[PDB]
Amino acid sequence: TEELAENILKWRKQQNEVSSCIPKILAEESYLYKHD
Amino acid sequence: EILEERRLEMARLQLAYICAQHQLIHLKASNSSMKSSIKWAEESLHSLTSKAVDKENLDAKISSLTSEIMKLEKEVTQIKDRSLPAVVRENAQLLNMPVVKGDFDLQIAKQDYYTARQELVLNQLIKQKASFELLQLSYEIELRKHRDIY
Amino acid sequence: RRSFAQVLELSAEASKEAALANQEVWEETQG
Amino acid sequence: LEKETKFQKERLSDLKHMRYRIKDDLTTIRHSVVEKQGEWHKKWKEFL
Amino acid sequence: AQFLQNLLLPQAKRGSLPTPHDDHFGTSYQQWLSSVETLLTNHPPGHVLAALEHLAAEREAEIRSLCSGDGLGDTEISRPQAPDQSDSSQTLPSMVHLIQEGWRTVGVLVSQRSTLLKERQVLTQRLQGLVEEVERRVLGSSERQVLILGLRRCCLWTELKALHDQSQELQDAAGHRQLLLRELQAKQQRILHWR
Repeated sequence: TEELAENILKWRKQQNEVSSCIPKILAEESYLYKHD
Repeated sequence: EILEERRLEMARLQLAYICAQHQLIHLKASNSSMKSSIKWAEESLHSLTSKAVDKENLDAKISSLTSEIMKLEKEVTQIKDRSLPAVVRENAQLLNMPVVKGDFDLQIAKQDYYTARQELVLNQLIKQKASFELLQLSYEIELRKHRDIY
Repeated sequence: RRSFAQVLELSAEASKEAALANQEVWEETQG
Repeated sequence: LEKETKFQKERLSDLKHMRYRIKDDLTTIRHSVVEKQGEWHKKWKEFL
Repeated sequence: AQFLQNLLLPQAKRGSLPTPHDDHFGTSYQQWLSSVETLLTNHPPGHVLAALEHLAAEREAEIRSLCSGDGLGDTEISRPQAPDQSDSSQTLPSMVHLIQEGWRTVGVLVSQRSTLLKERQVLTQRLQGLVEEVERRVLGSSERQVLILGLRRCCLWTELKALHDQSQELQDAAGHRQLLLRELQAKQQRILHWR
């Protein structure tokens, strides 16, 4: 029970940090595509 | 408040789904484009060592490539303004039927039971009316027999 | 039993938040 | 026996604590979700 | 009972034209009269009363058997279901749980997009180095113009093909959505006709 507790909270924090890190990756890719 | 929250929850599912598939569409189209760019750059870098284009042929292929670029660009422009977003908006607005099919099926599974049991009650009343009509008809036949023997 | 109930509810809400963040970032970068 | 009883009472205390803190995380996540959807709905209502 | 059922056959529920069953008013009545003639001639009214009491008890016990449906376990009494309704009682997810599974699908899409970031950023450098190698080779201005035009053409044709593929895939999704919607509206008219 508490094992699945830290499991679920680590998945939620992991996806949250991914959602917050998508901006920089997309900005870098878009500026690389927009630059010849 | 709970029904308003759940209707809002469905509307927020549509809110996300308005762009959620559109992101995948744009990402896959861009990825196909840059794979094709990689393959064309590779193929042409290999071909220019072997095949040399004449200057008149260079200008002729410039005209041919550009004339196909204008058609490809207008056909791509046709599929980025009111064709993709309307389709994904329709798909978002058609996110209701998982709820509606279950909500209809529960009540229909109850309604077949209602129809069967109410028809059973109707047939019970029909059988009772049949028995009462039989008994009254027997009484009338007895009365006719009494009058005829009289 | 109620713990599984709020685990599923928070899973739905966290995936909802991930969808919102991704949608917002796509509108930020792509436009 | 009294040792097991003290561990299960500490256990249920920890369970109620984790229930309350994941409830607080639910409230924070829902608040962020509500704000983001308000912003998106206003922006795309102006857009469309 | 057939006579009264023809009397109480619902006229609006009849899909065909309504049938005025005056032949059932007459011929079934004559057959009933013959049967009642045999019944009264062969039998006394006293055991007619006894058998009618027995059949009234039969009908009462027939209702009592359905009234006795509380023999099941009295734990969270809800969902009055059809007699032996187990196989068709699929666990349809509720108002929240369908949206839970939908958000699971969108989270899978989010993970797919996160992998798409790594894939796109890794394979971007291949095109970047390819165009840099185009710039590096000793080629004329017209040759590089043909190279740029062909690179853009190879972008646009396959991008247009992918746009068609994704648009038709989501239109097929909307078509499946409407194929589910037709059942919804048909069931709605079924409920209205039930009312």
